[PDB]
Amino acid sequence: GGVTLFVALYDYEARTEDDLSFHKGEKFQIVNNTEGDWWLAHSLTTGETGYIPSNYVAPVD
Amino acid sequence: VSLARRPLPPLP
Repeated sequence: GGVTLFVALYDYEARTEDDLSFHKGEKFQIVNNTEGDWWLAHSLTTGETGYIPSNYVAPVD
Repeated sequence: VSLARRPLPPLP
């Protein structure tokens, strides 16, 4: 039951406002992951929604 | 490519 959250493994500085900038340890709920290897995510730190690179996050066990 | 399908950044 419930959801799986994801955590940033590394800092990332976005180059476009479509993408989130984030810091190691930030957590996200994934809004959509069905379109490719960048995923639409909702940061629990900033409340923002934007694309994140899937190789920079891992599921929180 | 759509936003989801752009190349990924290299790992640090």
